[PDB]
Amino acid sequence: NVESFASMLRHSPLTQMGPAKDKLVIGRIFHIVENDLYIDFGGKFHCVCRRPEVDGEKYQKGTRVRLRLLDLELTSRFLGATTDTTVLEANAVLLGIQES
Amino acid sequence: FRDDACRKEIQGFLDCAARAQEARKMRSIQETLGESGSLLPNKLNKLLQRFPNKPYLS
Repeated sequence: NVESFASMLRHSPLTQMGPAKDKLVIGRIFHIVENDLYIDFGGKFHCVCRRPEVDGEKYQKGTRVRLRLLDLELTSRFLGATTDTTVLEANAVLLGIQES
Repeated sequence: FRDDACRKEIQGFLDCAARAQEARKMRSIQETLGESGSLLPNKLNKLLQRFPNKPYLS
């Protein structure tokens, strides 16, 4: 009675979430380079959001934030290409700190 | 062509030349070093060579 892979994919949060467009998710900051913040949110790629001016100090490694996802992977195909160009990152908007 | 009756006019042409000369020096150096608006080809071609267009299969 071992769970199959088709049951995991049906009941997984991502699958049920549906289109990421304008979805509120919770991220975790795992790497900071100057103001830019590298954030994981349970997806394949991270998002690189910039430190808010109002309360920059609170954004350290581990801080959990709120995001409004737009894309899970920024891709586009341009004139002459045979495959899509991916920047290996997601697009999202930072909406502050998850105030648990 | 007497420079004793047209003194005021000459200063306008003189002071202007001084200000114009400084702008030329400021503009040439600042534009390349300063980053405003669009990027320069030399820095923009380093970005297009990291994501080259592939009109072939591999």
